Amino acid sequence: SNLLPKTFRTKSGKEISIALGTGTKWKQAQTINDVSTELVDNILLGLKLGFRHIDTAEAYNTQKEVGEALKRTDVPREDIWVTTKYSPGAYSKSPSDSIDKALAQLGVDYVDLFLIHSPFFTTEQTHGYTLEQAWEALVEAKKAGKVREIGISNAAIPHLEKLFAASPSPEYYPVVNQIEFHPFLQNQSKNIVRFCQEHGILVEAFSPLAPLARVETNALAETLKRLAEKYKKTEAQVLLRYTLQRGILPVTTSSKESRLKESLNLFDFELTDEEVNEINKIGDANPYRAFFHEQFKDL
Repeated sequence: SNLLPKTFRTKSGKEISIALGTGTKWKQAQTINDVSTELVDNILLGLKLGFRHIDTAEAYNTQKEVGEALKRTDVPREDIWVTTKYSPGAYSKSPSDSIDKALAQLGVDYVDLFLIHSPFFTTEQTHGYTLEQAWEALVEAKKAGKVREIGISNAAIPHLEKLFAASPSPEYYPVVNQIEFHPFLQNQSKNIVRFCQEHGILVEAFSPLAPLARVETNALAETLKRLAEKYKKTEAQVLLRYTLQRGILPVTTSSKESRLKESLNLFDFELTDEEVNEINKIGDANPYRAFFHEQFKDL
């Protein structure tokens, strides 16, 4: 579409949009639900405001909260895109056990998108699964209609290569790669964005507001302030819009009603080519990574 170089639709046929991520919820005991009211209310509110895409993960400890919101919302299941992720390091005995647990905690009979959370694991961590073998398990889940689309997070080119090779046919190729993306890290690994877009893999951005979360500021802060003031938006809105213009679907983790509304209201303005390039330039000139440093050092 004109939204994204690779797009998707909910079961009701509605094109996917910006994701409300749950964030991570630290908990002391891993075995129990420990359901956060604050989080359930935030997801319910996001849905009320017009979010139609929720992003969670086994590792975030927030699937049960998403499940509660899906039960209580008036928004039909089929109008909502639910993304979750297999944590390999692993609380589940297998990818298939992770998927069943996801269905259970989410209170759903299918998830829209199921991602391997990271390629950086051993078969000890997964209880006997290489990346390729875990992919084969995702392929099975898709065949059974437990999962609509399958993909990965934090994959570099050679990881994606392994997935293609593990796929019985092109129908089962990875179709999403959710990566750390923002101006200070426009390529989490070598040429990853252009590669994905060339190979029909939607890039999603996690932590797209990293520049704002950072304690340190550089010329980017002033650039974002100016653009926010120009367009009558916030710096966060400018970054989310920048991300969409790069052809990347952002996952944002907002918690206040005002911030939720702002995260949705991105389609009444655009950054000029000059401004996008301004952000690109200052960003590349000030590299900064927040995740998986040792894993990406050579990638």
